[PDB]
Amino acid sequence: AIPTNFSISITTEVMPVSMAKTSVDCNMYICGDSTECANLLLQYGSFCTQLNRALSGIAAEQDRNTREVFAQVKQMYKTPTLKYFGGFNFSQILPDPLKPTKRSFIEDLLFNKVTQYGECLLICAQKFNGLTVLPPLLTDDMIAAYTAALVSGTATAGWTFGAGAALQIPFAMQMAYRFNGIGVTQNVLYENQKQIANQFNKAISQIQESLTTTSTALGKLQDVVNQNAQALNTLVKQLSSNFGAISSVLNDILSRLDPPEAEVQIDRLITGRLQSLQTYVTQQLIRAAEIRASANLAATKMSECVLGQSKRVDFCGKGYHLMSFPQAAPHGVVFLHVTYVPSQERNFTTAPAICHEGKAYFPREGVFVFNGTSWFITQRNFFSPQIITTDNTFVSGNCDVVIGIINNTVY
Amino acid sequence: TVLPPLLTDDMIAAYTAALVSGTATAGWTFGAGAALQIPFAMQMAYRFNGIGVTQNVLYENQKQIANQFNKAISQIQESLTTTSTALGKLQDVVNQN
Amino acid sequence: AIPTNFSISITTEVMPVSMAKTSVDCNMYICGDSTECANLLLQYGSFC
Amino acid sequence: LQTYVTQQLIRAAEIRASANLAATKMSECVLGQSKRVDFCGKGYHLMSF
Amino acid sequence: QQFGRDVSDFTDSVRDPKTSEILDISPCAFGGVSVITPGTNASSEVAVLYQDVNCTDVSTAIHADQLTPAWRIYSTGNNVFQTQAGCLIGAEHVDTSYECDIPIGAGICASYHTKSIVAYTMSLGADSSIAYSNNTI
Ligand SMILES: *[C@@H]1O[C@H](CO)[C@@H](O[C@@H]2O[C@H](CO)[C@@H](O[C@@H]3O[C@H](CO)[C@@H](O)[C@H](O[C@H]4O[C@H](CO)[C@@H](O)[C@H](O)[C@@H]4O)[C@@H]3O)[C@H](O)[C@H]2NC(C)=O)[C@H](O)[C@H]1NC(C)=O
Ligand SMILES: *[C@@H]1O[C@H](CO)[C@@H](O[C@@H]2O[C@H](CO)[C@@H](O[C@@H]3O[C@H](CO)[C@@H](O)[C@H](O[C@H]4O[C@H](CO)[C@@H](O)[C@H](O)[C@@H]4O)[C@@H]3O)[C@H](O)[C@H]2NC(C)=O)[C@H](O)[C@H]1NC(C)=O
Ligand SMILES: *[C@@H]1O[C@H](CO)[C@@H](O[C@@H]2O[C@H](CO)[C@@H](O[C@@H]3O[C@H](CO)[C@@H](O)[C@H](O[C@H]4O[C@H](CO)[C@@H](O)[C@H](O)[C@@H]4O)[C@@H]3O)[C@H](O)[C@H]2NC(C)=O)[C@H](O)[C@H]1NC(C)=O
Ligand SMILES: *[C@@H]1O[C@H](CO)[C@@H](O[C@@H]2O[C@H](CO)[C@@H](O[C@@H]3O[C@H](CO)[C@@H](O)[C@H](O)[C@@H]3O)[C@H](O)[C@H]2NC(C)=O)[C@H](O)[C@H]1NC(C)=O
Ligand SMILES: *[C@@H]1O[C@H](CO)[C@@H](O[C@@H]2O[C@H](CO)[C@@H](O)[C@H](O)[C@H]2NC(C)=O)[C@H](O)[C@H]1NC(C)=O
Ligand SMILES: *[C@@H]1O[C@H](CO)[C@@H](O[C@@H]2O[C@H](CO)[C@@H](O)[C@H](O)[C@H]2NC(C)=O)[C@H](O)[C@H]1NC(C)=O
Ligand SMILES: *[C@@H]1O[C@H](CO)[C@@H](O[C@@H]2O[C@H](CO)[C@@H](O)[C@H](O)[C@H]2NC(C)=O)[C@H](O)[C@H]1NC(C)=O
Ligand SMILES: *[C@@H]1O[C@H](CO)[C@@H](O[C@@H]2O[C@H](CO)[C@@H](O)[C@H](O)[C@H]2NC(C)=O)[C@H](O)[C@H]1NC(C)=O
Ligand SMILES: *[C@@H]1O[C@H](CO)[C@@H](O[C@@H]2O[C@H](CO)[C@@H](O)[C@H](O)[C@H]2NC(C)=O)[C@H](O)[C@H]1NC(C)=O
Ligand SMILES: *[C@@H]1O[C@H](CO)[C@@H](O)[C@H](O)[C@H]1NC(C)=O
Ligand SMILES: *[C@@H]1O[C@H](CO)[C@@H](O)[C@H](O)[C@H]1NC(C)=O
Ligand SMILES: *[C@@H]1O[C@H](CO)[C@@H](O)[C@H](O)[C@H]1NC(C)=O
Repeated sequence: AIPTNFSISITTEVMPVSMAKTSVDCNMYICGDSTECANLLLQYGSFCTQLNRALSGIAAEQDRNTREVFAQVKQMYKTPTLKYFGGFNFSQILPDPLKPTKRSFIEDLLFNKVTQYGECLLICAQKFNGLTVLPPLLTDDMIAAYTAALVSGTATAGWTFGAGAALQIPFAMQMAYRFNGIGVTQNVLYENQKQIANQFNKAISQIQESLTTTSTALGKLQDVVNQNAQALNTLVKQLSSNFGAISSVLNDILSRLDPPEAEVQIDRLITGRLQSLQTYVTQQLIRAAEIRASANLAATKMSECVLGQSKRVDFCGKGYHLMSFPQAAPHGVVFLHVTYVPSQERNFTTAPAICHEGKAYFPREGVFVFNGTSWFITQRNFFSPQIITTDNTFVSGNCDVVIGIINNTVY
Repeated sequence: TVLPPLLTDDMIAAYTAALVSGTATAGWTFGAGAALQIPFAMQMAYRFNGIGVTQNVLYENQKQIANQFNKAISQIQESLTTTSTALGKLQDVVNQN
Repeated sequence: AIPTNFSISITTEVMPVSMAKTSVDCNMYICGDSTECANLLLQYGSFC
Repeated sequence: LQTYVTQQLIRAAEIRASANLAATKMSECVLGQSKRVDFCGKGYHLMSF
Repeated sequence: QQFGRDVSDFTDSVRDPKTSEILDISPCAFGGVSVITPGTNASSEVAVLYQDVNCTDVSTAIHADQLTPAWRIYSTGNNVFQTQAGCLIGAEHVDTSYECDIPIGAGICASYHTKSIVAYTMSLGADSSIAYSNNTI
């Protein structure tokens, strides 16, 4: 069975690259800045510093993850004036020049579907517990500049983008070069650029419908949010636990008890709350490494996919990968993969070799295919009945040594 | 309590048996696009060609190739029957739990 | 040096994809059916 | 109880590591043909089961 | 209603017991401190960085002498730069744009230029251009 026709469609791929980096002051968490707190707390020696170093090391990774993933392009390119190349319409993927948002329309659809603790917005505020969330090194605007200078680069320079300096080429030129890489002749490209453009522009509007009408494609981004929510909420909720004292309030234990026992119960209050943080440090230390595993996916799915050609199956989506376009998102990367999908199959009949002039005639590539009227060489990706010559076949040995041949002629 | 998994033992090998039954007839297009019918030596001649030996070598030698891995399949059945330490990494998953 | 003959062979590998999934009744593990345990369990909060 | 849950979250991160490498070899080396050296058996890969 | 609590369980607002004014109760202030340095082999001045705090309440309590820690030899130097991460004290905000040397937060990034410690806005990369036509390789 060999397919005839084909239909390019585009598959979305979603993965997280960073998590919300935090920090904790211990004194404003452990007690609430009381003197009776700080008295007993210094007989443990240094324990806040070990918690300061771990939450810093988590906080360094989140920038380092997003830096490696995005900043692989060292030449920021001006987004081209024409955004309509060869009949293909990149206008919803490049940043649109009208609005001062410097985002695509599609990236705007990505923020609107996934969008306590002290944080400053430059309106600053601060909470009683010592919890705080710090802002990253790389703002949201700079990421969208890297995405824009990456889509603009391969809308112009093609596969040459990552070989060094990005080298200018026509768009339909390199689109044919990616058709060689999937084992399809580029006649299919050049002779069909109208309806390939009709399909390519159709699919991007179809994904646009999807991200507006339905949801849950970016649940892998919300999941990063929901684990920051629960770990910070559960850390709060163990303030009101007593750990065996008369109260969760340090001042009630202070007031109504003698220093023979008020010392003892707030000493329980301390080590009860040191282990609540030491819990919180560890579970933040684990899933930092689960994000760092998903970070080096997105680092390799941007080099080996967007800057080159994918050869591995279902890597960069189902079907024959052609090219792929990154988009940003809050704490994540949303990919768009341009895929080649064959269709319209026909039942034909094969022969491994043909017997002619008493000799053994092998196909040089592909197979000899007999449709019921004539023999010809064509490939399995696509039907194209190339007439058997002396050139597209080759000779080794004589007839009737390999098994199951067809007696035939070679021009 | 140890909970029972969602995919039982029967449905696991039902995927695997359907998977090998696919690629005995469908070829490398079984993963790329749809499963497409192809005779089996045609798949082998292709996969010879993809590793840098032209398909001269299959067609001239369709029985030496048939004899060799039909031997080598049964040697695994000898080595799985008799000896050990070839499935240790599956048992150490069971031990560490 | 150029090889002239060849030999095909099957080699095996094995990978775990799963492990045993468990669950723990926190109530019955710590207390073990004493209600006076369970009264002092509640002041430790929703740790279970 | 808290210690046991921590030493399960590590090992479930070990399984999640290698189950991604099992879903990759099954995608590439079974449903396709690999060209990656000393990956999916040794020698020149033909197909796999 | 006596007084108010937040979405969490701390008290954040109170009705005044004599005149019924609805005050807000905020924390007093705190935060972390970074020290930014080019190294002992280059300099011995540094710019400290008071994280996540309004620069109004920073600069006052240093003049009004209410920080713990307290420094023996230390001056504001009239260089306090309000940024997203905090209140940078000691580095001159240049309005230039270089590659990032030492990270701070939200595109602000310290460095050591001709010499003193300078802070600025991070550059992403060189703005190149690729001319485009349909017939040229
Ligand atoms: C490339 O693809 C893009 C896809 O975004 C496409 O550009 C878009 O085209 C639509 C219509 O073709 C534009 O929508 C218009 O926007 C203007 C902005 O002011 C509106 O005023 C218009 O609304 C009026 O007309 C509608 C017609 O029915 C009415 O329904 C409506 O109520 C108003 O009367 C109109 O909708 C859209 O702005 C552009 N987007 C961009 C970024 O240009 C473009 O056509 C494609 N190009 C090619 C060459 O194929
Ligand atoms: C650090 O703390 C200082 C105070 O110590 C704080 O300064 C204050 O900020 C607020 C805003 O957060 C200012 O309020 C507004 O400022 C503008 C700018 O002049 C005024 O025009 C405003 O007056 C109009 O706007 C109001 C609401 O929009 C109307 O209700 C009103 O009737 C007016 O029409 C308004 O005053 C405030 O002025 C300053 N005060 C001082 C002394 O600076 C600063 O914002 C804090 N910084 C950080 C980073 O948190
Ligand atoms: C490349 O390697 C392959 C395998 O290593 C090799 O194929 C082998 O060829 C030889 C000769 O054609 C085969 O050996 C014969 O096998 C038959 C079948 O069992 C036996 O009957 C033969 O026995 C005769 O010879 C013996 C030794 O002299 C006598 O003791 C006996 O009584 C018989 O007279 C003989 O063993 C061998 O089986 C194959 N191997 C396979 C797997 O088929 C091939 O020849 C090599 N290439 C080159 C160019 O040599
Ligand atoms: C190969 O596949 C493509 C698409 O998969 C085929 O193109 C489509 O062909 C159909 C007819 O089979 C066209 O439908 C017609 O459309 C016009 C205008 O919309 C309408 O007036 C007709 O009534 C009918 O609906 C369709 O437009 C066309 N698509 C495009 C983008 O051109 C193509 O025909 C296939 N090749 C062969 C040889 O059949
Ligand atoms: C089988 O393929 C051959 C070509 O390989 C087809 O033969 C051609 O038929 C068209 C129209 O019928 C003619 O214009 C050409 O001159 C023929 N060329 C040759 C070389 O024969 C044949 O039609 C195909 N059969 C079927 C059923 O599609
Ligand atoms: C407590 O006493 C003060 C003054 O003694 C009260 O303040 C007066 O409040 C009324 C309305 O509540 C105003 O009309 C008067 O103008 C206020 N007095 C002055 C001198 O300005 C206050 O209301 C009293 N508290 C309560 C709860 O009633
Ligand atoms: C501090 O930096 C200075 C450079 O200004 C270093 O001094 C020079 O070091 C190089 C090799 O490291 C030698 O070739 C020169 O002869 C050195 N010059 C002098 C005057 O010593 C110095 O070693 C550095 N010190 C540290 C501790 O980093
Ligand atoms: C080759 O084409 C490139 C297309 O950009 C030309 O590059 C620019 O040319 C302008 C003036 O012609 C210069 O100001 C720019 O600095 C060039 N940019 C780059 C990246 O080179 C280039 O001039 C052409 N070269 C020749 C020999 O025709
Ligand atoms: C490709 O772009 C070139 C511009 O460099 C177009 O070539 C010009 O076409 C106009 C009319 O279409 C002529 O008057 C000019 O003399 C052409 N100049 C050159 C340098 O070729 C060309 O039309 C574009 N290709 C297509 C298919 O429109
Ligand atoms: C044609 O191919 C389809 C799909 O493989 C198959 O179902 C059908 O039976 C085939 N027809 C013939 C005549 O072989
Ligand atoms: C194909 O199989 C049929 C039986 O199904 C057999 O008669 C025929 O000889 C076979 N042909 C080849 C080339 O193996
Ligand atoms: C092909 O036909 C010729 C007669 O024209 C015959 O001599 C030859 O043996 C045939 N070959 C095969 C493989 O049947």
